[PDB]
Amino acid sequence: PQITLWQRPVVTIKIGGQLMEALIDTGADDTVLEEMDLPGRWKPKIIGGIGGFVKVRQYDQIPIEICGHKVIGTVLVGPTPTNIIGRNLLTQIGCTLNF
Amino acid sequence: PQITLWQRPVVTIKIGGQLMEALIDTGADDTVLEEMDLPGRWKPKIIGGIGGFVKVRQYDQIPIEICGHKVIGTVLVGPTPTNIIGRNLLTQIGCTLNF
Ligand SMILES: C[C@H]1CC[C@@H](O)[C@H]1NC(=O)[C@H](Cc1ccccc1)C[C@H](O)CN1CCN(C(=O)c2cnc(N3CCN(C)CC3)c(Cl)n2)C[C@H]1C(=O)NC(C)(C)C
Repeated sequence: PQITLWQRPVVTIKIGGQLMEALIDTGADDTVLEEMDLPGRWKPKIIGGIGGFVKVRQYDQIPIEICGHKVIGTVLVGPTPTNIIGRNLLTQIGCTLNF
Repeated sequence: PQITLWQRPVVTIKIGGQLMEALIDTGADDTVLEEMDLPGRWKPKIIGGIGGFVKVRQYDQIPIEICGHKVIGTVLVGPTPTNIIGRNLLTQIGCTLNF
């Protein structure tokens, strides 16, 4: 689908048997979701953003369905204001920027 | 053009008569740039990133040339690790996401 930027590009993702909305973020190198427990085990990781660093739980090889497309990748869990879908998963669904 | 997300989506912007590299960020509602003074007058503003809140200088009605296209909008200046073009100016160049 073609999504415009007049609004925040928010899609629906399925991860862990539950549906939740996430923002499409071309500026994020990784996918950081809001603090929760995913089926698997993590490692500690520190990510840098605008105005600080945050400590997040890194869950590897997690299966996530982004808008129909089944995808697998690393997802970080932490105190983020919004669920973010970064480049690592966006490349897997074939997402491009056009102008 | 059609830009893929394997690499970071960085383009060239001319702002204030000088050209510099920036990152296309669909998650950033606003456009934030690394500290410098632009030909205009600013007012204070506090925006929040994933790490926390930060203080920036809000400059209104500044003209930018995102690779050919000439646009007009609000640019923020602050301690950001990289120059980012948010949705406020991306809509003006006709930027969309497609997968
Ligand atoms: C994601 C990390 C993974 C690894 C790195 O890639 C990494 N990078 C990033 O974080 C990049 C920047 C970067 C680039 C290169 C290197 C380091 C950093 C920014 C990110 O794309 C977007 N980020 C998403 C979450 N988010 C919100 O949803 C949000 C929205 N609105 C809020 N509110 C609430 C209602 N209020 C009325 C108003 C303020 C609040 Cl608090 N928060 C803030 C937003 C952001 O930064 N937006 C701007 C306008 C402030 C700039």
